[PDB]
Amino acid sequence: AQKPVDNITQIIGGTPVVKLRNVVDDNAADVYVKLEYQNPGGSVKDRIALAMIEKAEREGKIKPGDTIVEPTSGNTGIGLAFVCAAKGYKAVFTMPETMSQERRNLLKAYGAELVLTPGSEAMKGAIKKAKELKEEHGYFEPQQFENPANPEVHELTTGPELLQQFEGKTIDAFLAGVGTGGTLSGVGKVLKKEYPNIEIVAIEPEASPVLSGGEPGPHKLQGLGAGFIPGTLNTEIYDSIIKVGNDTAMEMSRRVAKEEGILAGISSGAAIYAAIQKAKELGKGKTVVTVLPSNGERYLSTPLY
Amino acid sequence: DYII
Repeated sequence: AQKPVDNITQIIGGTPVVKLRNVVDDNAADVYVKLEYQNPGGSVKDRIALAMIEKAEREGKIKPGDTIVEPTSGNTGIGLAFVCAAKGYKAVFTMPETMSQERRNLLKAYGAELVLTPGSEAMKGAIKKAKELKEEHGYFEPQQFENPANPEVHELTTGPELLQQFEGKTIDAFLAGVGTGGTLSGVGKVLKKEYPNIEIVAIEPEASPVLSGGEPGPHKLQGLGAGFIPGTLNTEIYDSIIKVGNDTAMEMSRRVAKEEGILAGISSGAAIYAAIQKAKELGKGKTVVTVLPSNGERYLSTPLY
Repeated sequence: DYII
């Protein structure tokens, strides 16, 4: 157990890794999952929320008490709300009015302010409004799809944690769902350096396969499928792409909760499905690693559970 | 739309 800390943000990171036992066969590679929902705010996005705020503070762009703005309906808003409460900042989020009352309650429980934009305008409307608010009011915008501190924190923390966790082992393939691409890009850089024969695999929704060259579309893999290629994604880092359908991802998340006792979100079921497909290709004795971004408790009101 |  960690010695006492003065601020909850000092416990972000250092997340555990579990080997899967039942949803993958003894004929396939070993599959390991990094539990990023064990971060204190509940998802991988604690890491980038802390990193973007700390970099802007270190560059003098913000100081405690300042207000930030970000267009987000997902885990990054929860992450930024959590970090801003812990570090003494004020957070404003823009988002379409289709966001659940419970999700709103979570951001407001950390003290954030919400600015709801027209549902018919989806994320475009929220992005437009956040830029308007930034220019009118002087708010700092973290900009999770452009800020280099996003992939950099994964290069400094998440990736090197994996190198410590797998010392004396070879990772043969690392797979990650792409939302901002920061996880895949920063972890992948660190793992490719240490394990030059590793395969790095991007995961995206079948229904919006923009990295594969297809057109954006509506999909249900929350946390993935931005519909564009983010600034924070290194499109050279991955050797291949695995597309996952809505239903396939949800069926795997249900299997993993019941058969491994690991209760994770939709994007985690997509990651595990892809990792098992890759493990079958690599066969016995090899090592496949992926990341579970968020916990199934955040999805109890969705079709997943 | 997306939830990120």
